[PDB]
Amino acid sequence: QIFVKTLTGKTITLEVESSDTIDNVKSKIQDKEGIPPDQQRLIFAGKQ
Amino acid sequence: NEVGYDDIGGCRKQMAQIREMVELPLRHPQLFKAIGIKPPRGVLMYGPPGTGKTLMARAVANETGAFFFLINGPEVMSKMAGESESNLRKAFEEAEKNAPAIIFIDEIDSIAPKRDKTNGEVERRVVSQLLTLMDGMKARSNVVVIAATNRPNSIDPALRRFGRFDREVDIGIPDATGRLEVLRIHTKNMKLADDVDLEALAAETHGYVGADIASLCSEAAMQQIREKMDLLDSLGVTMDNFRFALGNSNPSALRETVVESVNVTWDDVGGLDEIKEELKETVEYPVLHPDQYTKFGLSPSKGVLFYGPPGTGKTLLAKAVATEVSANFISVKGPELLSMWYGESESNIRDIFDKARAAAPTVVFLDQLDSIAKARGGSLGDAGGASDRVVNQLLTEMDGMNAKKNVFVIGATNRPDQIDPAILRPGRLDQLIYVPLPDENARLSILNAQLRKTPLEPGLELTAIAKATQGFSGADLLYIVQRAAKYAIKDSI
Amino acid sequence: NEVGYDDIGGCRKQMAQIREMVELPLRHPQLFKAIGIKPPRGVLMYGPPGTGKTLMARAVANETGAFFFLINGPEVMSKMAGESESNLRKAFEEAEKNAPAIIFIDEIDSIAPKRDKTNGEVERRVVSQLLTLMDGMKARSNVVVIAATNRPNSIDPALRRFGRFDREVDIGIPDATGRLEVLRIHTKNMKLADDVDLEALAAETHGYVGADIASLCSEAAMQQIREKMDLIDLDEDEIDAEVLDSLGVTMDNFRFALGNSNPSALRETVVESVNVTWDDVGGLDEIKEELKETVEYPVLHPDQYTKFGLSPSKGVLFYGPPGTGKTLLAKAVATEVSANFISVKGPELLSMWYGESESNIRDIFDKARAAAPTVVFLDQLDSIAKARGGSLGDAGGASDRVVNQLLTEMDGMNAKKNVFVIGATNRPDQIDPAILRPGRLDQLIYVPLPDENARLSILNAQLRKTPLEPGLELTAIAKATQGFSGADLLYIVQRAAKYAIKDSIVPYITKEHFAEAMKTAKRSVSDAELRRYEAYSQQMKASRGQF
Ligand SMILES: Nc1ncnc2c1ncn2[C@@H]1O[C@H](COP(=O)(O)OP(=O)(O)OP(=O)(O)O)[C@@H](O)[C@H]1O
Ligand SMILES: Nc1ncnc2c1ncn2[C@@H]1O[C@H](COP(=O)(O)OP(=O)(O)OP(=O)(O)O)[C@@H](O)[C@H]1O
Ligand SMILES: Nc1ncnc2c1ncn2[C@@H]1O[C@H](COP(=O)(O)OP(=O)(O)OP(=O)(O)O)[C@@H](O)[C@H]1O
Repeated sequence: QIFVKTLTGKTITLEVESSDTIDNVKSKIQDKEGIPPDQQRLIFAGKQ
Repeated sequence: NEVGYDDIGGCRKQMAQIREMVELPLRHPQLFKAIGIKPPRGVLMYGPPGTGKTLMARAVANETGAFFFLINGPEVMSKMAGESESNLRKAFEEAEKNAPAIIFIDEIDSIAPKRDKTNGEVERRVVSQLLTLMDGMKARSNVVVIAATNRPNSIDPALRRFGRFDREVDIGIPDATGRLEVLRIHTKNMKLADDVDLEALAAETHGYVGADIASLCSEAAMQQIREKMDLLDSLGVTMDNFRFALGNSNPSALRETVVESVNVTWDDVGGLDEIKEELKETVEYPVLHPDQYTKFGLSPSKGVLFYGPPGTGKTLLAKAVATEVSANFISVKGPELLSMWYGESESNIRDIFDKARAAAPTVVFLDQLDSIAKARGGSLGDAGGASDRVVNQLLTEMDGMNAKKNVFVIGATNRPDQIDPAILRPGRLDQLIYVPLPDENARLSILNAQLRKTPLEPGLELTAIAKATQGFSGADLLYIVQRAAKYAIKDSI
Repeated sequence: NEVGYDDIGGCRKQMAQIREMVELPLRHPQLFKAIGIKPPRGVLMYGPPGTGKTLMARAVANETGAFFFLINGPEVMSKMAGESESNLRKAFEEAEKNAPAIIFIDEIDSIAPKRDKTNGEVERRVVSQLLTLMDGMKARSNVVVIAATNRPNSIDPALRRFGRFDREVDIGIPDATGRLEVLRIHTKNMKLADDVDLEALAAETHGYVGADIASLCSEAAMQQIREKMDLIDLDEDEIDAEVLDSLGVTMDNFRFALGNSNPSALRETVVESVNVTWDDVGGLDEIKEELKETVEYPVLHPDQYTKFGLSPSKGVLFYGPPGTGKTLLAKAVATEVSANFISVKGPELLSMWYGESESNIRDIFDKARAAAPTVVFLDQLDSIAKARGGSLGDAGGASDRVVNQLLTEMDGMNAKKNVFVIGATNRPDQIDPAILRPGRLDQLIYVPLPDENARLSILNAQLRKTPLEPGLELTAIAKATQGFSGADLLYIVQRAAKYAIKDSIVPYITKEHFAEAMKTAKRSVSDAELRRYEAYSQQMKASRGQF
């Protein structure tokens, strides 16, 4: 004719937010992004 | 802009303990290599808040010549991507490059909790970085680490090792001469009048701390400028401003551990002409003659169980015994029970048991015995492990405590058979003193005791009221005298 | 600075066990080829803190001349999960090419705690990386890994398997000759005085570890500084450098250092023995030679006692009149066989929080195997019946939390592990029949009324802790009580000694303190309870079953 009562407790979280390895950024630089319409980029030649 | 060196009073005993500890080996690399003993590289300061933890560390490090690397508790660990360890590694590396140095870690309890209250993963990463880097100072780099905390039980127990933190310095509450000394160094720049008496203020303020004494002088000056304001000529703080500050304010006992010494003198409980000789051998004779137990070899009985009739028995039969000591009384009571369902059941008592021998003299009163160990210690017990953690620390802290320092416990209840019989184990409760019912020769002096501050006409007979009281205890004597004061003010109405 | 054999002390018998266990795979691998079985790779040291287990690992590495590498505990957890596994892999690769080598790791409890109480993510990260690297390596490079902790069952139980960590080594506290050797190493540079005795300080600190002795002499040397504080102050920056040669730490500074210090590693009971003889209690000689026939005969002749098919006499009991010397005999039962012994009691050790109520009996089972021999003893068996429970009717049992771990492993251990349970109750009518069975308590040792005519010899060995009067009065002090044993005889002593605090600001002990003490001559143990069990002492053979 009796009872059992017990509560609980929690811990939410911690974070660091660590990212961006160096090998991904070196591949991130050597690319293209697009050029409007007529914004050619050119070639050039010389030094015969 | 910093504080001096002699701006701390009352803590002179702990000052001389710490002046030889952290100041003398810092300025003197000799007399330790010649003696062949390496100096300690860690100290720990703890005690009640508002006692001078953060003040004494800045005072002892300024006027000695040092580097004084300051580091705060909650300011670390608030970083991102795990750079609190690099802020700790650069802290100890830059200190030893320009030795002598002092690394004062303030609020270390907010950095290192116990391993059962761990939170996340960055809390484990900074307590193991501190334990590794503390061991790296064995090269005698003249670096002293000072750590200040508030709760020594909530800290991680792996910090007190041989080399990390060997010495601990406890800062207690000041006495009547100690609280008077802080009042001299707090009214230095204040314009005072002549009606003030600092000896009477220190004698009235018993349960005051090193921070409450700063509130007594600053509130009386704020009260005085609220009077003097009309169309800065004379602002001497008067006695009535300090008397008003005693009334509207309060000491640090905001339902915390109680700091008071409310005791009554003799002939305040009626009779006792054959019972007063039975109580003088338990709180006076271990204090007046301690050598009688050390010469023989007996353990002094620091505990006396009290039980009696209704009316009296709880406080006025126990607080009238310790008139000669008048120390701080830290008591457990009704609301001090299992309020938190996890941990804070006997951990609120662990700082009562361990501090009774560290902050001696300290008298601990125990009451409400039918609300702590009634069903748990019986034959039926507790089945499930829900709240069976109450009858264990009350018994295992008995054999672990010896009579090295001045400890004293008093158990009082209305039902002596409702408590567990292991509380009445031999060796701890060998002296059983029973307070009886006051007879006819004692009930007449009860009516002369609780009628103390009254304009009582001595022409009447108080014996004739007490002669009609046979089964009426001191509560019914209080009941028959409260109605005599109800119609007395009604005569003035 | 490097350490050798002389820089440690106290554990010289314990060090020799670790000596032959690690020097045979390092120096002479030809025994592996001859006997054809794999030598161990992982040892584990444990014990109380401050016993110099890290100093012993540096001593065994430099003297053998192997490639020593140290991996500390909290320095691994100070990093994240990524770089800690890379640092653990680099340590094992350099020791393989430098064979023979010793990879000593420290503080395995911080890396490997008990995992089932906190089912987490990082609790199986660094230990699973270690387990596939420890069991996974195989190159016959005969390298030894040494572990160190403070508790053997605090670590994860999967590490204590075959091939990974098999040999457990306990590091106990040093003896009186052992603690003397610790201070002699630390006082090589301490300029002590001539009055300081070497052997006197060993008997002073009974349960101090080597870390406590090293902090004791430094505090006593610091008191020598504060004693000479008024001679030369600190304002002069070492100007008077000619009086510092007269700095001798004389022996009462060590007496002051003992007065302020406290034992740190004595939060438990004794780990070695207790020493109180059967002559310290008066009489009871009719059971002295009787107990010599049941507990010291099989341990001296293990072949003739077991080749006849007789079971080992593992359990005895003490019963009779309640509280009549059996509580006094709680400590005087270990010195006969002089083995290891730890007393257990209901409100003492098994009434703690949940999870630790069975780990205390686990330590006496590690003492049956790793620290053999052992002696188990439980007193006041009628108070434990409230926790065990009483069987009612014809269908009952003792549904208790602690009796399941007790009764199963107390019969599985053989006679070579030297298990010895001792019982002592106050009334045999308050014994639970579910615990009693034929095979556990078949040895009857009846304790009679403790010799009230000869009880003057009991109190003669009780008043030897205080200088007393030479003209004693021992005419009828204990012969008129007949129910007051040596436990309750202290109350008569407390009657004749509580008056020292009174009549003070002189005689201390008079003859009237014992002559007038016979006014409270009462009897708590009446003769009505003794005569029920005096006939039971000759008829318990017909009632040695259920009740
Ligand atoms: N001798 C003294 N003891 C205690 N307090 C003092 C003393 N002298 C001055 N004080 C007052 O107390 C304050 C210093 O208290 P402190 O900063 O040490 O608080 P604490 O609770 O002791 O430690 P923490 O700052 O970590 O809480 C000062 O502002 C000062 O006015
Ligand atoms: N010498 C005395 N004898 C009897 N009663 C007294 C005496 N002096 C004061 N009293 C009155 O009797 C009361 C004392 O009662 P008390 O507080 O002891 O209650 P109690 O029920 O006895 O305590 P507990 O709750 O521990 O049983 C006080 O309120 C006081 O006014
Ligand atoms: N032979 C010895 N036996 C025991 N103690 C010694 C011995 N030689 C020196 N000591 C002292 O004991 C201490 C050794 O303790 P140690 O540094 O090993 O702590 P520990 O807790 O065992 O290490 P860990 O943190 O790895 O567990 C030293 O400070 C030293 O003064």
